[PDB]
Amino acid sequence: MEVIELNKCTSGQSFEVILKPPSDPSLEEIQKKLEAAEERRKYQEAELLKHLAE
Amino acid sequence: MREIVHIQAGQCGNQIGAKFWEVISDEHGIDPTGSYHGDSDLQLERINVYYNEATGNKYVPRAILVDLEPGTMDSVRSGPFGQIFRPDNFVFGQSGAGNNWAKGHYTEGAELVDSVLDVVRKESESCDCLQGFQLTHSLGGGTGSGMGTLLISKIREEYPDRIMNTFSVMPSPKVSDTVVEPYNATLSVHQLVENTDETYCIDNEALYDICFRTLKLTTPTYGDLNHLVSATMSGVTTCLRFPGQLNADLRKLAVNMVPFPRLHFFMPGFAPLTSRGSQQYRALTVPELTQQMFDSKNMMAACDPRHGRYLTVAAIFRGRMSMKEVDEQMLNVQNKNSSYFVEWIPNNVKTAVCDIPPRGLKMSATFIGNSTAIQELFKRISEQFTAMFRRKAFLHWYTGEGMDEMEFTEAESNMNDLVSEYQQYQDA
Amino acid sequence: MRECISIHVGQAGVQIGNACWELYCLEHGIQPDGQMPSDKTIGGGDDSFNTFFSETGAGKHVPRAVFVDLEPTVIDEVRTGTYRQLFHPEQLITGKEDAANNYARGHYTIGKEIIDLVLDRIRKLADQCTGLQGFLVFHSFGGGTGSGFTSLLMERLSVDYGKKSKLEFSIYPAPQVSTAVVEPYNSILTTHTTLEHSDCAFMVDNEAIYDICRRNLDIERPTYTNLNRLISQIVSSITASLRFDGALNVDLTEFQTNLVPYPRIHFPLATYAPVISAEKAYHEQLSVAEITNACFEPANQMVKCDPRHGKYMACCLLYRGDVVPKDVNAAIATIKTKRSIQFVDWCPTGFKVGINYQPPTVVPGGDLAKVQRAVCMLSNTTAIAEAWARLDHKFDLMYAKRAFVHWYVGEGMEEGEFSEAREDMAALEKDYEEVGVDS
Amino acid sequence: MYTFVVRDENSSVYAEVSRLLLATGQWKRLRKDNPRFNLMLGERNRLPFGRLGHEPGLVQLVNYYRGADKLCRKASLVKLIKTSPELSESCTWFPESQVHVIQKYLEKPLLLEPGHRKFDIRSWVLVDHLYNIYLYREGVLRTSSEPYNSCHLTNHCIGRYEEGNEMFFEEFNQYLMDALELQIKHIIRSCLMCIEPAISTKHLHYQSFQLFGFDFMVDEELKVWLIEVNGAPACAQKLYAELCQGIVDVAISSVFPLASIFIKL
Ligand SMILES: CC[C@H](/C=C(/C)[C@@H]1C[C@@H](OC)C[C@H](O)C(C)(C)[C@@]2(O)O[C@@H](C[C@@H](OC)[C@H](O)C(=O)O1)C[C@@H](OC)[C@H]2O)CO
Ligand SMILES: Nc1nc2c(ncn2[C@@H]2O[C@H](COP(=O)(O)OP(=O)(O)OP(=O)(O)O)[C@@H](O)[C@H]2O)c(=O)[nH]1
Ligand SMILES: Nc1ncnc2c1ncn2[C@@H]1O[C@H](COP(=O)(O)OP(=O)(O)CP(=O)(O)O)[C@@H](O)[C@H]1O
Ligand SMILES: Nc1nc2c(ncn2[C@@H]2O[C@H](COP(=O)(O)OP(=O)(O)O)[C@@H](O)[C@H]2O)c(=O)[nH]1
Ligand SMILES: [Ca+2]
Ligand SMILES: [Mg+2]
Ligand SMILES: [Mg+2]
Repeated sequence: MEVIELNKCTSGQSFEVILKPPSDPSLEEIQKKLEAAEERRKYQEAELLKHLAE
Repeated sequence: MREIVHIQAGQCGNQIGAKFWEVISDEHGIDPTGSYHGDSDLQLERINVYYNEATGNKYVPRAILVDLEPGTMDSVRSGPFGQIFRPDNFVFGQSGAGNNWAKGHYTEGAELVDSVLDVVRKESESCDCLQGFQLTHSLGGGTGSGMGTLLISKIREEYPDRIMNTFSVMPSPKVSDTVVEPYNATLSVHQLVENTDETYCIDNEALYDICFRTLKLTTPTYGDLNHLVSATMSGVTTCLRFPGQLNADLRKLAVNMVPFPRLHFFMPGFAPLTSRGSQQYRALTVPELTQQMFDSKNMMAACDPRHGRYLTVAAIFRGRMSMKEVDEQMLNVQNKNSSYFVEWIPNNVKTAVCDIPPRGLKMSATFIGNSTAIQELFKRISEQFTAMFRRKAFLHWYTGEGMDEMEFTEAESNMNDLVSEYQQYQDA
Repeated sequence: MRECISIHVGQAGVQIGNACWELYCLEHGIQPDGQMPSDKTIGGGDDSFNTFFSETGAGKHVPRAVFVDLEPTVIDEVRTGTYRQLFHPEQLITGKEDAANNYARGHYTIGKEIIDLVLDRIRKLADQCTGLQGFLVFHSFGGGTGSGFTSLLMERLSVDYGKKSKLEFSIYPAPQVSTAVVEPYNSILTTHTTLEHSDCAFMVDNEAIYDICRRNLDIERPTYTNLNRLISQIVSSITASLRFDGALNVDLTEFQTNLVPYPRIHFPLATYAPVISAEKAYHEQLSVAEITNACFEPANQMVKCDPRHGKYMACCLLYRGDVVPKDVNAAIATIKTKRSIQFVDWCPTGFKVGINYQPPTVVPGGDLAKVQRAVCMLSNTTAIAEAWARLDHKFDLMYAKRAFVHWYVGEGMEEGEFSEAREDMAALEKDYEEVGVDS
Repeated sequence: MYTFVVRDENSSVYAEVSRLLLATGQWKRLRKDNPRFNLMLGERNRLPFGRLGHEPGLVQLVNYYRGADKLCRKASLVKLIKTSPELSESCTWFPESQVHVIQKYLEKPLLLEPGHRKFDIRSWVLVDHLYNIYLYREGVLRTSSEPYNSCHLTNHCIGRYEEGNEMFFEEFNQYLMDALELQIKHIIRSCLMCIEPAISTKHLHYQSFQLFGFDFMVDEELKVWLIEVNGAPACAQKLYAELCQGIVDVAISSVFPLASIFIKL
């Protein structure tokens, strides 16, 4: 039961008790994915409106 | 996601529509002159979902009244809450539709539809954030069925990213006006499968049996039938009109209820079932509300839920009651009858509780089921359709309006596909 | 002094945020108008509470916080409520329509339209900082915004603030209070996309909190208000070391170094005690040994799981109130002979302990009794993977039939993302198994 | 009405257990993937312990103790017997000890005559949710039909008096009485109570019970040597009806009431 690194201040204290020792996408990439999803929405709506026009 | 635009078309559509507004005006404390007189702010919290604010604290239904003849709308204008509707929102022709889908969809209805869209557009444009649309109509006549679905198609074209919701009355021979009702219904379902996000299947067959057997009415009238409809409509829109967590807007409801786009046809139910001028003295318990709302004899689609499985269910409890009890009873039903709820959609039953009970009741519950058994309704319509179509009977009424036989064949095959698609998940 | 910005996303994130800040104000002696009598420095300072609060010339103490939601109704309650004066309007950000419980809708469709505004509002707070440590992000897994917009925001934060640490407080979905059938989808989708952007994530299962409110607070049917007050106690005890003078977990980075050896395995289990009903007229005041033993009871954990059948990588005990190191060590020593505590072989078997003399503050008229001592244990154990197994299974059931998938594809998300996300979770579950299981 | 699921079709023991429950009339068997159950008769490998006890409105139970594989895996058994403080001490009853375990061979055993044949002892041990230890009053002596060839093994893959090469306890007593009621009870509770803190579902959200098959080998001096524990044992015929009914009696019904032949260690 070794206690290491005891630190005390007026607000409280902290320490460590050891029982036993051991044995990203860029901005442009993000805009690209967002725009690809937007375009698929656009395409899907376009196909719907095409159907309705028929 | 606040404003809803309400549309009511044809005779059945306008008559149930009028009752809907009558009932929810009372619940929100709106008088027949459009002024508020309630004792709770819960009434006004979300009133903008169905009502516009005018001048002098006047509330006006965001409602559009459509018909191809003036009769039913003259009657509405004379009704108890007739003067609450905006005068300019009455749109009507003179010729009628003769119980003919083609006249509502292709000829007579086409002449009137732009003017309806003008009124729809005006309502939509002054919406802070339009949720979508709610349409009341029957499938068995000509205006509500043919022009109703024409409108839906036109609306989807201008407002493609909005939710389309319908209360659709299904015809039945037990309460029939004309023999062509299966033709009109089959043509309509075709439209509904493609162009609505959610349809409440209100079956005149089930409404009749409930009035006759359960409510012991020897001679049910359309009035008795509409009493059941307006109570159900109040119940299923409760989560949209009052503060709450679950299914609080049209799109969240669809996301919770519709796992596959075409399968969006709901079996509604209500408890306690009551006749007009009913005594209604003993309030029901939570276990009583719960057992009754789940009971097949209580469903308003004339299908047996016991023959199928629920994809999804929404339950709404109204009145002051114990939420602990409600949670217990809802878990009880599912745990004791787990086979009736598809295991591949975990926790597919969602419960809401609103403090404010409907008029005349201390406690009620509204059921909304997406059951594979709903195929029985479409199979029934398909049978009646086919008995006539095999002999080309009464087709001349439709070909005379420019329609071809092949459009009937196509409509019939699409409804058969729907039945097949429900059947494939009934055993999966 | 180094600053921390808090970010609350969606209803869950926002409502928990409000509970936390109310509590922070009570703990630091700050009134709803922002005035703080205790603070001798006016219009400035570099005290420990200045990591969460900035100051104006009028002596107003303003939270370094941003609230974001895609519909206005939840944040409207902040704008009009008790602590309306606390925040300035530009912190409180709302859109018009929500993500409808749809990750794709909050991430792709609506997220694209509001992300730049949110980031610029965040830059506004950041430019007020002399040394920004990073961000604390509060959100649900199940909501369209909490899941969809948060993962987008995290991605852009890694870009705009590459050095800064990011911590999550995440609400894991529970059917007893859930509002959507597709919550398992949103959970897996958001976890996949956020994984590489989050340094340490504190996961809270609503089921656990719900049952703790039922069994320990005698609340029949817990509301969000009940849940959030409990949650904000646990959050407070976790963030206290950044807000008060001390030497343990004093910066965001230290959370990772102390709790997270393997970057992907960054989900510490929180366990709290005691939770005592304010309604009891006779409180049996718990000792240090007692509240410390409670930390090893599944019943007190933020996620129900069994740490006996997993391995510990790290353990931190955070005490508030009348507690001395001697009694902690005596307690740890007893517990070691009565509990199944197995650490991974490449880590020391031990505890980092922090004590703050101020006993937990409670909200007046709340459900929580004031106690003389409390403890929150943070332990990176592989057992929390049980929560991923449960989630992954529900996902598997629906996805096999493609139930509800069309709602996501219709928002412009590709079906492949579903399987890319499930694979990441499959690997994540495999990583825990390698670390925690031996054969 | 109680509900349960079967996730291991091949269990001969729990096929009867399932057979017994349905016959009660107050048990409905569910699809394997239905989570709304009271009882789980689980798969042998990678049982989803993490998914139990998270169903509101349902007390759940499983027919396996998570972590008992430390006892029931030979390689695991050796480490546990060697490393654990209370089990390693006193351990005079364990022979000195893919992946393999080579362990000290008993030079000469007890030998029944006629035959000069070898045999082993399998006892059945049921542990319930309260962590009571329930030995089965009937044990099975699996025999080799061939004379000891200093045959070496009695596994059915490997019958003049012994029918199916099974001597049924009572006869053994008489042989002990002709040719020549402790060490077995001490061994069972030594192993299981050792692992108690690690596997007990005392205050868990779900509960466990498990059937174990303890295999024994006895020697010249009538000292009993334990060879391994079986996590998924099968019963001997004629003992199935009795044993399985007891499992229902004490491990299932005891938690799920309707409307002895175990010695409690
Ligand atoms: C659970 C979904 C559901 C399926 C079933 C089978 C459910 C189960 C239970 O309700 C939840 C039955 C229920 O517990 C009762 C026994 C009280 C009761 O209501 O059962 C019905 C008959 C029953 O079908 C036999 C019913 O029609 C029904 O639908 O039952 C008579 C009724 O007279 C007052 C009463 O005796 C379909 O939505
Ligand atoms: N603990 C807790 N959970 C909440 C709270 N509010 C919502 N939740 C949970 O959060 C999950 C998702 O809901 P929300 O956060 O409300 O959804 P959202 O982020 O606003 O996303 P959208 O409304 O779809 O745009 C559900 O599982 C709820 O149970 C809350 O105040 N406290
Ligand atoms: N130390 C020893 N002394 C004498 N015989 C031994 C022995 N170790 C093994 N044997 C003989 O070999 C047999 C091997 O059976 P073992 O228990 O190793 O595998 P098994 O076939 O029973 C698989 P299971 O785990 O399902 O029981 C022993 O029961 C015994 O007959
Ligand atoms: N429930 C109900 N059904 C009606 C009502 N009026 C008509 N129906 C049904 O509606 C169908 C006839 O359509 P209808 O609305 O009268 O024709 P339309 O004016 O051309 O739309 C038939 O199935 C009738 O049974 C009503 O007031 N209530
Ligand atoms: Ca200061
Ligand atoms: Mg008519
Ligand atoms: Mg929201």
